[PDB]
Amino acid sequence: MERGEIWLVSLDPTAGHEQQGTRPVLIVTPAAFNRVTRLPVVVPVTSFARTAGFAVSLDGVGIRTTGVVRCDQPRTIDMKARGGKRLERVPETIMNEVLGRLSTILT
Amino acid sequence: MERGEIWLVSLDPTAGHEQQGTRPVLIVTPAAFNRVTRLPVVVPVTSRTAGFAVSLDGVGIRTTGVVRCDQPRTIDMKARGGKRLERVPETIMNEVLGRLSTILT
Repeated sequence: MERGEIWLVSLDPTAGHEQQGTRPVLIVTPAAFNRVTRLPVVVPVTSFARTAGFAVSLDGVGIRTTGVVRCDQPRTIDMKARGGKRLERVPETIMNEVLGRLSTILT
Repeated sequence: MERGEIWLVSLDPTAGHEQQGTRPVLIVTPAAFNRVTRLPVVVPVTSRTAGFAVSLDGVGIRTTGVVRCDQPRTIDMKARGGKRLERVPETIMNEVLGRLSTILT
């Protein structure tokens, strides 16, 4: 599993304001990391918006998944245990914008 | 809720190899972010620094073990009933950010 892939996966159960539901998530970590840990770091996709703050729009880039990437909510998940399913990849431009947002808070 | 604080909190329920239990976690995101979102990003503490694991030892921290810088998670600290324990020295926080940052390389 590569950085930049969108996977459909259940994030439940959750507490409080935590992002809920089965939804697309974007893989942040690279293949080697994902292979060794079996615990990729992902950010969730939620619902035609413009990029603003931690929310990066997926509109107009040629992919099937719609909405925005919530770069403020990274989570380490056991994709295999949760039964995630690979959907597609995002263009490197989107991935780099996401990495840029995460860089402001995880470094 | 500041970057560098260790809080004791229930992480459950989680799946598979994800960390579980009620354990110490280290807050990675800054106070303003934590206030606005109510959803700090934390890395868990589990029982020498090696790879993504940063040792808490030798620097006056009461919490023992290693910080798993490879396992960030966004949690609602308040909803889970987290309790603030202590704050790590900046040297430790800088080592943690150093390792954590590499997930973005």
